Amino acid sequence: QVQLMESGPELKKPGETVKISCTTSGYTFTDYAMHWVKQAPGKGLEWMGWINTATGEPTYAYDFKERFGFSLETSASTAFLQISNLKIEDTATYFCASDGRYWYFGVWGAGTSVTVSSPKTTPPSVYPLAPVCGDTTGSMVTLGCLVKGYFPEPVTVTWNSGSLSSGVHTFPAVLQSDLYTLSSSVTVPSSTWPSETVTCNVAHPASSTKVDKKIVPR
Amino acid sequence: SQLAEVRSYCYHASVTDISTVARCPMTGEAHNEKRADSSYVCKQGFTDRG
Repeated sequence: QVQLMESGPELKKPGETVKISCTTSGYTFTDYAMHWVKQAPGKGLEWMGWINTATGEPTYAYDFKERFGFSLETSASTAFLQISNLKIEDTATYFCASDGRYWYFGVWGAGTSVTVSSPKTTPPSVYPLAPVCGDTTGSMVTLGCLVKGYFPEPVTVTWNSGSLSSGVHTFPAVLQSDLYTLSSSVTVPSSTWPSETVTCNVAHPASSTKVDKKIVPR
Repeated sequence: SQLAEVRSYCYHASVTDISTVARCPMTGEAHNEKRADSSYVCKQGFTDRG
């Protein structure tokens, strides 16, 4: 079976170098070129180029030239994407492909998310959020959990060990000083709080911090 | 009295901004982006490769 796996999420800093690996299976490696496609932070897919594999020849898209590279290893069927002088604007997801030439490809790579930032590994600030009188609308009391300033991704935010997923919305996090801030809100009826325990469980194995915070009434 | 300008001749020249785009064998023609401007003097060629 043809399945293209890549190096996983990579943590980088501006000014360094990286070689992004693409490991291929199900076919002879030198027989298919590797189409490299960058996904811009705005979710634009920007095509990096294809490497003639035989012959080991990279073909760059002009915008990607001279700070990027395509290198290969034939025996283990691993294609490599080399990047020099890392830049924060390069934070993105990268992809490889098994070449069907002028019709592109039938199989997409697993993807590689490069993160170029200059933070310190940090545990999140996990705050139980007490709803006020105006926060109780329509028989339900909405509760929330602020996850503030954690690096790196991901964080597992559950509620009462994940026992209640009903009204749980775990929102994405964006960059603040290269730190991530997200919030998660559980929606339970007003009869369940503060009658029943509601505790947001934030598991951040990257910083090795599992935080448990219960919301208390005011 | 009056003399029209027929043409001119540049006898003395100097080389500026040497640029050579290398490519692999069997790729046929090599194309440098400098062939757009007429100020750049471009020429084909080859490099024996190992």
